[PDB]
Amino acid sequence: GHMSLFHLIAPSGYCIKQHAALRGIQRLTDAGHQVNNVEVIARRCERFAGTETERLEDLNSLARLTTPNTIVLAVRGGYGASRLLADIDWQALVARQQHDPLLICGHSDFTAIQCGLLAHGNVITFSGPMLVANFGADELNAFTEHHFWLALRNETFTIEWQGEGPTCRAEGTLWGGNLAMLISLIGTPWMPKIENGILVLEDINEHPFRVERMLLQLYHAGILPRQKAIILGSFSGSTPNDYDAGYNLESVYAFLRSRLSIPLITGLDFGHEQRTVTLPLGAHAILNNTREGTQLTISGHPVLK
Amino acid sequence: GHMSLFHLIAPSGYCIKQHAALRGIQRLTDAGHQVNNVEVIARRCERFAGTETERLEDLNSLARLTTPNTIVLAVRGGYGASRLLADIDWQALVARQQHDPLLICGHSDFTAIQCGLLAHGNVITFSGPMLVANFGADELNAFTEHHFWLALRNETFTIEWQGEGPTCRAEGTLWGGNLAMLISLIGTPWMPKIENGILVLEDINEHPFRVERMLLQLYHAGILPRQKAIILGSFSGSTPNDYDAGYNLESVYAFLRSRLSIPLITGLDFGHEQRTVTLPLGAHAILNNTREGTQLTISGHPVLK
Ligand SMILES: [Mg+2]
Ligand SMILES: [Mg+2]
Repeated sequence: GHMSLFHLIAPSGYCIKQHAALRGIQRLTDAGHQVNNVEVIARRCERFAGTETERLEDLNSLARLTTPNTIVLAVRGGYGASRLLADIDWQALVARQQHDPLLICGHSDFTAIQCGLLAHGNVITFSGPMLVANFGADELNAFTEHHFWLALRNETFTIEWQGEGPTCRAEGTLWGGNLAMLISLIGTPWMPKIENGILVLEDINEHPFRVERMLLQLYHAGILPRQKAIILGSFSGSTPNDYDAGYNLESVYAFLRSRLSIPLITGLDFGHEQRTVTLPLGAHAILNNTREGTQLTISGHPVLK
Repeated sequence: GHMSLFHLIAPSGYCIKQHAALRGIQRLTDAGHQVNNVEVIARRCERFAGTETERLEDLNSLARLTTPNTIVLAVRGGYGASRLLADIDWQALVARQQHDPLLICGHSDFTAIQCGLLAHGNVITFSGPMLVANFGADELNAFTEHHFWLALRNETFTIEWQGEGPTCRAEGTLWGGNLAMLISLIGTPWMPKIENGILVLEDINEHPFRVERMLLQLYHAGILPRQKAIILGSFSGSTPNDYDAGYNLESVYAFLRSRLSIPLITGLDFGHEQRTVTLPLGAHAILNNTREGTQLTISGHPVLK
């Protein structure tokens, strides 16, 4: 059916949840997949998944990786990608992806690498599950599993959900990912300058006020109002404390909405929850929000042949 | 001696520590100071110190505030200044500060307003103590008290400390403040574009990896290497967790140092600890680090006559 090759990379934090990574590896292999580069799991340097040299070579070595239909799977997030950005051989990776592209998938910290690929070569990659959090969870979430294989196997596919926002249609380049990581790139060479897009954002363990602060920066930098639509994903561990006294994500949505002339849709399952979709960053998307529900139709990404 | 007028403003979070604000007011008044605009203490709207309208007018009303030698004192930080930035009458405030300037002092969230004043009119303001955290603490810290009145009363003054870094001399415009707030302005109209400066940074309850992430953005955006020197202040609530496995502020300093050709000095008491200096943002500074210690000589700011 869809037995595949996965190739691990670990540009970010040390894998503390050794149990969960080996559980993810075993689950993939029990399903008939094969996993290369399993040695990245053991690697450690302080809080990083190996030395600057080793994490860097995980990425730069992808230019020589030639097996057909290889899924490159980030192990986990944390911190560490930001240290690598200046030393990544962006041209060589962009060149590699022009023919028989690797199918590169991860989320969180990995956003920054995905962003730099976009900035340098419009190279499409997948914001979606990673080895430890998703494949290595106690149960593999079926929604996430479905949506991963849905994107990677179908040249055109549709996601749907009961989103909140105006009834609207919008079309443009799908981009975004982890909000904090996108913010961390403003002003740098790896910030994608995508206008007229569909920008999708999520985050984890950011209090609402921080989420607002970040969205407002994207607003004030002129990024939000240049898009066709904004979609908000999951904002995990973002419940009010006492001091908030009614201030919550709803307030954040209201505050940004009062400044935007373009639609903002919320409620997509995307980011760090056990339910996440897989979004090909740099692909084409058509957003349609009606009274019956929301759809996002995506095309242009590379798929398993 | 130096009995003065203070005028409160509250652009940020609701004052939950009512006890501490009234304690700060009482301490100032027991010393012979007078405090106006004491009604801002009661104000509340969700997590903010009043409605958008009310917090905004705290700032815009400063243009009509004409008493000689008025110290405008921010009550507290939190979140809220970012919501105001687009609606502040920057020109009117810049114009006000051209003659008989208000002496405006605060830290934390207030950084963003201080930044916008710099960006629009090179208007000097003071990164230093606020009503609740500093004047309203159980004891008024003598180091902080001394350094506050030191800056406000002396046209030229010198701070000294046992800083760590290369032996060096550097000269240029003093700028910076709260690191997270400075980051939140990158790409926006309120980011100061100060080259050849002395950039001083601090923060609170940011883990080291976040501190690094922010410093690296300032590095990758081209801001750090355009300065003459970088000074790091207090980084409060920034001790490692278990996962860090040796990763700490020292690592952060090392990592940035390996990328910078300009000196980076650490160890200044500046920011959120009970000991903080008061730095006039936009003033002229001469940094001198020798084997005996570090000095920073500052001039050009407005003072009490
Ligand atoms: Mg709107
Ligand atoms: Mg250096």
